[PDB]
Amino acid sequence: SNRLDGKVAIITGGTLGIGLAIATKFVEEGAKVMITGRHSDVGEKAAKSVGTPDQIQFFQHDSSDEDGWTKLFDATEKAFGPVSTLVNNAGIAVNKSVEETTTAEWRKLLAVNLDGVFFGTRLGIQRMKNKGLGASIINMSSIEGFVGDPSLGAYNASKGAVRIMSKSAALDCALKDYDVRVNTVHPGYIKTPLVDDLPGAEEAMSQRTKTPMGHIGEPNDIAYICVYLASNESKFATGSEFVVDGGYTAQ
Amino acid sequence: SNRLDGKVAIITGGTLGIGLAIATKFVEEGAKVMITGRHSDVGEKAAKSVGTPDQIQFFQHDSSDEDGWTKLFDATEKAFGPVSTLVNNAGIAVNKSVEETTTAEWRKLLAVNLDGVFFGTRLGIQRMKNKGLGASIINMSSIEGFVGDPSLGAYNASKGAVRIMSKSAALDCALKDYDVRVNTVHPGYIKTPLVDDLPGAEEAMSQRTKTPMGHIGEPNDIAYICVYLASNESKFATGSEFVVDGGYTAQ
Amino acid sequence: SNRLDGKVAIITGGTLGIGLAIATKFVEEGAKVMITGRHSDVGEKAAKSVGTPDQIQFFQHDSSDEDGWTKLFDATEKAFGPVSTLVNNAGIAVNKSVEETTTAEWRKLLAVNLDGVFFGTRLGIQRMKNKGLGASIINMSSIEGFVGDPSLGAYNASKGAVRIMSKSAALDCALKDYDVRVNTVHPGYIKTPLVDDLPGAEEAMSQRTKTPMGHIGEPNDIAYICVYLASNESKFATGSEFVVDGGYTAQ
Amino acid sequence: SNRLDGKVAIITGGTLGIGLAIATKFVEEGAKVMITGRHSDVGEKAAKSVGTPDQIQFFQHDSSDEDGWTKLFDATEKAFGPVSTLVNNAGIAVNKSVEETTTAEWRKLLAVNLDGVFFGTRLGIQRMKNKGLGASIINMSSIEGFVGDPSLGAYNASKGAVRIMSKSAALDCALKDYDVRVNTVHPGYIKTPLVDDLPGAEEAMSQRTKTPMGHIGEPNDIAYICVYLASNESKFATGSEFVVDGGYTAQ
Ligand SMILES: NC(=O)c1ccc[n+]([C@@H]2O[C@H](COP(=O)([O-])OP(=O)(O)OC[C@H]3O[C@@H](n4cnc5c(N)ncnc54)[C@H](OP(=O)(O)O)[C@@H]3O)[C@@H](O)[C@H]2O)c1
Ligand SMILES: NC(=O)c1ccc[n+]([C@@H]2O[C@H](COP(=O)([O-])OP(=O)(O)OC[C@H]3O[C@@H](n4cnc5c(N)ncnc54)[C@H](OP(=O)(O)O)[C@@H]3O)[C@@H](O)[C@H]2O)c1
Ligand SMILES: NC(=O)c1ccc[n+]([C@@H]2O[C@H](COP(=O)([O-])OP(=O)(O)OC[C@H]3O[C@@H](n4cnc5c(N)ncnc54)[C@H](OP(=O)(O)O)[C@@H]3O)[C@@H](O)[C@H]2O)c1
Ligand SMILES: NC(=O)c1ccc[n+]([C@@H]2O[C@H](COP(=O)([O-])OP(=O)(O)OC[C@H]3O[C@@H](n4cnc5c(N)ncnc54)[C@H](OP(=O)(O)O)[C@@H]3O)[C@@H](O)[C@H]2O)c1
Ligand SMILES: CC(=O)c1ccccc1
Ligand SMILES: CC(=O)c1ccccc1
Ligand SMILES: CC(=O)c1ccccc1
Ligand SMILES: CC(=O)c1ccccc1
Ligand SMILES: [Mg+2]
Ligand SMILES: [Mg+2]
Repeated sequence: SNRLDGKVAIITGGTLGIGLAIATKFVEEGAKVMITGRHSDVGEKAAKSVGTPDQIQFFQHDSSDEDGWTKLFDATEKAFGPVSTLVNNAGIAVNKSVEETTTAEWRKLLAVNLDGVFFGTRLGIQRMKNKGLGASIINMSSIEGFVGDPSLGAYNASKGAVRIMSKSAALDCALKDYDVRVNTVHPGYIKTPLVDDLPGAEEAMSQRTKTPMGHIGEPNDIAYICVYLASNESKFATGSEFVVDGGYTAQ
Repeated sequence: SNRLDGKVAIITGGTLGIGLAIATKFVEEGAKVMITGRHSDVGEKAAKSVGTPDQIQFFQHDSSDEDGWTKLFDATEKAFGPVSTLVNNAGIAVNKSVEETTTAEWRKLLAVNLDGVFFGTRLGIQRMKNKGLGASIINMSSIEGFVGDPSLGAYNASKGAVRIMSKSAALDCALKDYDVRVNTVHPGYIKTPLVDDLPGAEEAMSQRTKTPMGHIGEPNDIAYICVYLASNESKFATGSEFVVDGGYTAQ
Repeated sequence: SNRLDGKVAIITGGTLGIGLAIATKFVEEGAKVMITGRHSDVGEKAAKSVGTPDQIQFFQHDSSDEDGWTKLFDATEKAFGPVSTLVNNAGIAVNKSVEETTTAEWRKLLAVNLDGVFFGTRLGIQRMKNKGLGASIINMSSIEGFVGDPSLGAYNASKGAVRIMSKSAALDCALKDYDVRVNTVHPGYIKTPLVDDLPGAEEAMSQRTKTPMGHIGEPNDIAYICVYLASNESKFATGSEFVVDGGYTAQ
Repeated sequence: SNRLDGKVAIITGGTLGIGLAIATKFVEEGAKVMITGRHSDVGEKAAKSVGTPDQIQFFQHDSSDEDGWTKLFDATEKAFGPVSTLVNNAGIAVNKSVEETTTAEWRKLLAVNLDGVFFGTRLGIQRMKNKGLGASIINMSSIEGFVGDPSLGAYNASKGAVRIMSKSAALDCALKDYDVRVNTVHPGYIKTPLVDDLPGAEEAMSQRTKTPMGHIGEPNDIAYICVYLASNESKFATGSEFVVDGGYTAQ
């Protein structure tokens, strides 16, 4: 209760799964939220499922769309006032090794997972700095930003990039007294409707050689660390990686 | 409010500084707390300053005292019921390089910072496992568990040890379905009365080449990440390192 | 002497600085080498300065040029036989924070430092696998793949990407018994003619708060770790990061 | 050939396995070597198997024996002249979780793996500094200094300690211009006669979920990285971790 009072958050890919849970908990803690997603059908439903338009709205946007980022920030401020909090959560995966990744696949994934995060972080710093907002940028950077996976080559590239680019941004903001923190969150495997739609995926993810807890997480596991990072409770945390993975990376 | 309802926590070195702030926020969130420290004068005052004996008590103990750990767990359970949460926060520092560390200094520091954490973690697992408590062991492992400092040789050894020993414990608990999580917290420099008593220390800690934010933290910065880790909000986090350092390790 | 007997290496950006030193030591250890660079004037001079055409040749290529990679591998094999070793060393830097990076700057840097490394790694795996060559791909991934720098935002992104993408590739090659290893090398600051051309740069790099050794490295420092990684001496090393930085990242 | 000309090395636990291979390659590269071990029977045989007494000798010593360290350095200097190189390789393992580790087991393992490395590093700095030797201390710090293992609790503690204590020492030596480098080497699983004596161990170590290469290493894999680190080739490497693990930590 009240942990995000006054905050105004953008959550990319906020209409499903992890992003939707982050949105839900943000609203519960007093934030106003603009969620984005590619599909209006899904997105309007999602916003209404969380709260009323005075609490949460949807904005249709592909995070790779540089011009759309400007429109997104403007729409959010029009609805809720100046943005304090950005969660760069939108992302896609290609299930290919580096060897077998086509250049089109490479470019498509990087456009969302790397360029999109860059566009959001860059614009967020510019729009959120020097306003006394306790501003916070939270970049979703995966266990695949720490360890490789033989069949996630491009995804690994994107997540390693987000991990270290976020430190750069954190440092510049800190050094310049911008009142903007930047941190990364690194989920392990999380149960969502999309995982449920892939037969055997959860079971394979839950083997002890993968996730030592013997089961996978759930979207609220990621929501709660994001509440901490968005809140003023984490005012001394910047440039750091927050891993919530069931032990995946500990072995 | 209510984030630690029902929890029963031991916080070593809980009478001062970081430990005291962790205790204060734990009580505010509904936990019952036993704080430890070496000095009864300080410790009884500290407990009363936070709350009444039904909320928080003091137990005099040096964390290097193996036999005392058993007495501490027994006293805490007698007061509050079964322990769910342990914060291994007690620690000391020697301001010597490896080269200049005497063997007595080495042994003294390791007894508190390494043996003490081992004793607490080992006993905590045994006493807290398999009780449906949502048990959590939080080990204080420092930015000096990630980077070296030329004048903190023994301290660095102890903090690196705690960092990786905690992963071992996390994994065993996960694999055995013990319902015990183990994580480490890594503060950067934090302002306390002890720092205030060392002329020039805060200023040197606050130079941008040390802490990019240009100032040091405060005890509640560490309290809030500990609330998260003690709570069931972090039920999928185990074997991980949580850094709150003002950017120190990001550069 | 003889540590790279029989090896055939491509070194991108091999006409200057670090790349040139890697080429020089590779030839001294018995490898045949194709160096690349953008400028024929510089590149032909460089090759001849190291050895004769039976030892080392130049191929003009921008590592962002996907089609040129195919031509480079074909030219190298025509000259020297099947390629065993690839050093993805070509890279550029933009001296901008994330906030101040233009999209053109972002795309330009990623094209060389990320796409180029992807193109080389992908093609290298395909061309070098399953030939009994003891093949090795060495990706230059910087101290800026571990820590952020407030004025190297895009560079940090690229180096973090290379760091983790290389692990993916390493794992797939290992799991598939391809006889290809992939590792990253992370130089700290190294003295080159280009550094000498920036007044004050070496001095600033040599301050103890930057490089604890109080001076910067020299190109052969990076050459020697690359000899190790190219050689069969390192046949059990894959997916790892090799840092040669004067202590930069240790504090 | 000649890569360690003039060097004088102490290798603890040099009579078997990894240590013996390091000794063998050191002698081949021109170093004079004193190997240590607990058992004279084994140690004298081992030294003679590598070379003549003008190249390599044995000194009986338990690395936990603080007073014996002084005698070891004196004996080595008497035989070969001033010591330039120390490899802290002696170590033991206890196959217990943190939960199940007895205090006696804890103390025994730490005495060898942590105190012994401290004693050697401390004395090495004192004896090797400021002599123009290109001195190098190489501390064996394991993949178990990066990741936990549920049944290696005390071992993990010791290896994490060595990892970060070595950075402290590296930094102090660098900052004080001591001409001493300190680095850590982190083997994955390596085939030795002792591994061969444990039925099924190699096979379990070689499963892809453990070592992605599908086989384990051999002692010379660790010898060759130690040659690099002992040599002047690595004069800009200090405070760093060198992992040779078949991909174990990359996933
Ligand atoms: N859940 C897991 O099993 C798991 C495990 C490891 C890492 N992760 C990472 O964690 C992040 C969040 O996961 P999730 O569960 O929310 O994802 P999800 O349930 O798998 O659904 C995919 C998400 O990606 C977003 N997205 C993809 N392309 C987009 C685009 N062009 N523009 C805007 N949004 C786009 C979608 O946003 P919209 O629905 O709003 O259109 C959607 O929410 C992901 O980026 C993923 O890489 C997830
Ligand atoms: N605050 C900082 O500037 C800073 C920076 C980096 C890391 N840290 C680490 O964070 C941890 C918490 O810091 P802090 O601010 O609470 O410490 P502090 O204000 O500096 O005071 C020292 C603390 O160490 C505890 N302690 C030392 N020996 C003990 C023993 N034998 N038995 C029980 N307790 C013992 C004391 O416990 P009692 O008072 O209860 O007797 C006391 O709370 C420390 O372990 C420290 O290593 C602190
Ligand atoms: N030296 C340092 O101070 C330092 C410090 C940290 C990291 N690094 C990294 O280490 C790597 C090697 O450094 P260095 O000293 O060799 O570089 P350098 O002396 O600074 O010269 C720049 C190099 O980048 C290469 N390059 C840039 N764009 C290229 C392109 N489009 N196609 C082919 N080559 C291109 C050039 O190759 P050609 O000359 O052949 O055209 C040239 O060798 C660099 O990638 C750099 O990011 C260097
Ligand atoms: N080989 C592996 O499967 C493996 C895997 C991961 C990590 N490691 C680590 O790598 C290091 C080297 O392995 P290794 O193969 O040489 O060991 P090993 O073949 O398993 O034999 C044990 C070694 O430990 C040394 N040792 C134990 N206690 C000692 C003491 N009190 N004083 C002096 N030496 C002592 C012995 O030295 P002496 O024989 O001279 O008496 C012996 O060489 C070890 O410390 C180990 O922790 C090994
Ligand atoms: C971990 C991850 O990003 C992923 C993506 C698609 C399918 C399975 C896993
Ligand atoms: C960082 C730390 O532990 C310390 C301890 C004593 C004095 C100054 C710093
Ligand atoms: C470290 C690095 O890449 C760099 C590049 C250009 C100028 C100064 C440093
Ligand atoms: C990895 C390691 O140290 C070990 C020790 C004893 C038995 C098996 C493994
Ligand atoms: Mg792993
Ligand atoms: Mg640093």
